Amino acid sequence: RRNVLQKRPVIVKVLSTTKPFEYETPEMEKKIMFHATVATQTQFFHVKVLNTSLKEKFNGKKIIIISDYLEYDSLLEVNEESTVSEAGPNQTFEVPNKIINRAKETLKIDILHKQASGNIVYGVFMLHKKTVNQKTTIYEIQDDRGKMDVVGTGQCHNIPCEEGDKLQLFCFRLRKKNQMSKLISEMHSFIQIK
Ligand SMILES: [Br-]
Ligand SMILES: [K+]
Ligand SMILES: [K+]
Ligand SMILES: [K+]
Ligand SMILES: [K+]
Ligand SMILES: [K+]
Ligand SMILES: [K+]
Repeated sequence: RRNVLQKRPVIVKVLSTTKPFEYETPEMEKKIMFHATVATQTQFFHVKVLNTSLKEKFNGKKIIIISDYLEYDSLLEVNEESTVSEAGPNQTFEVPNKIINRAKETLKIDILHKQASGNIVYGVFMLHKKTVNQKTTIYEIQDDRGKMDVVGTGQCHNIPCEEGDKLQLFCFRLRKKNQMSKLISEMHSFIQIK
């Protein structure tokens, strides 16, 4: 149910948030969002927060209840139609450290080269080389097992960084270049220099 608001509340610890950033809609309009990573006692979720008025609810000082969110791309979208509120005195919990650690893992690039087209990728990767073009930036990212291209457009075009900088990627689309994988920026994608 791609476009159906999920009523089933999800009750989560906020593990991390990004700064707010500007993103370009398909029609080239500018909107504001931030990314979040949240966890239950048994799983973690990446969360697109398109309603930046919620930033303080995601400050990670409190367990929160999210309802009327969208579910797709294995992630949660919290938008202007969503509700977020602090969990009650009886609804609080701690997240097992195994989940917190799993949430922050990055796949090796040889694994990404064998991954199916259409998957979503979040991860921290070292920059080998950057080429800025008219509307695209090719960020060549590398680990000890491989190298792959990151195609940045819109808010992901022409981000300042140097060889050896760690790029934190949010919500990239894996696509195939003749059996090699590439990571393609989409409307809600983000690059943070780490
Ligand atoms: Br609240
Ligand atoms: K800022
Ligand atoms: K920005
Ligand atoms: K985050
Ligand atoms: K507990
Ligand atoms: K552990
Ligand atoms: K898109």
